[PDB]
Order: sequence, then C-alpha cells, then structure tokens
Amino acid sequence: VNSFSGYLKLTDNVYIKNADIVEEAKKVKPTVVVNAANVYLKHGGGVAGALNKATNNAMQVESDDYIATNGPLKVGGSCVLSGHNLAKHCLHVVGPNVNKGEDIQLLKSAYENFNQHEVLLAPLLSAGIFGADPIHSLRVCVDTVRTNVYLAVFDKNLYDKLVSSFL
Ligand SMILES: O=C(NO)c1ccccc1O
Repeated sequence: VNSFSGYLKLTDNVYIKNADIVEEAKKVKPTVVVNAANVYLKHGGGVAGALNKATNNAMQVESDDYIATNGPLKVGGSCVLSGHNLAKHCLHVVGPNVNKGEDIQLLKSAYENFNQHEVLLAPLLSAGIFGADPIHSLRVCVDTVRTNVYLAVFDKNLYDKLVSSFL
C-alpha cells in the first residue's frame, strides 16, 4: 500500500491523475519525483521550471554544482539528486526535445531510467514544451516502465484525452 490518492489505474504498474506534480509532490513526499530535465539541468520552464521554483531555486543551485563537476547528461540519461522539500530524491531524466530535433527513439531509453526505482511520481517525458505527442509518451511509458509509476498530468483537457484514447 502507498500514499498516492485519486489515480486511475491504467495497467498492473502505471497509474495516472490530473494533478500539478508540484502540489502532488508537496502532499505525498514521494521517495522519487521525476524532473523533465535537459542535459544542462537548466530548470527554466515546464516541469523543471515549476519544480525548481517550488524549491526556492535550491534545485538549480545543486544542479549547477553537479554540472560543474560531471558535465552534461546524455539525451535519454538521468541523474539522482536531492528532492529538497518535494521528495527524498529527484530523478532528473532527459527525454528528447522535438523542438531541438532529437531522436524520439531516445524516449524509450529515457523511460528505462525509471526501472531503477521501485516507485516514482513522474510527468510524461518529452511532453509539454519538449514537443512530443503525449499519447505516444504514455504508450512508451506503459511499454517500458516495469516499476510502479504515478503519472501527474498538468492539463485536464489532456488528461481526459489520454484516458479516453488509452488502449
Ligand atoms: O508549468 C507548470 N507550471 O506550474 C507545471 C507544473 C506542473 C507540471 C507541469 C508544468 O508545466
């Protein structure tokens, strides 16, 4: 049994809810919240900008030190950093950004990072300002992630379309 409430069950392991991931993290304090990161961990807008704002910029400060030591992530890669006031840990995952021309086949590699964590609160990778089709992102998630994933969908209209169209 876990703390997550009000989710629709899509599969054995994938759950979905219309919710602001920031407000959901603040309520649940999950072991892992996933950030929709870029390779520079520059948390400017969307999931990354909203999560970072909720940490009062502490996520960005920690991220800048990580990049100064380790250099950029790979598209499809991830790193584990602090969850600050939102979660125990933040898994920063880089999905491909279609608005930069990145290979959408890298979306499966991105979701494979989730399998290193038994339970996660996450957004749909490569959705929103990353430019991918969120219906596709949800299909890759279901077909890739084997651990228990609680997906927060920021937009109500999109949430209803994701549920109604789910195979
Ligand atoms: O932009 C946002 N503002 O809150 C946001 C918040 C939660 C999830 C995705 C988002 O884009």
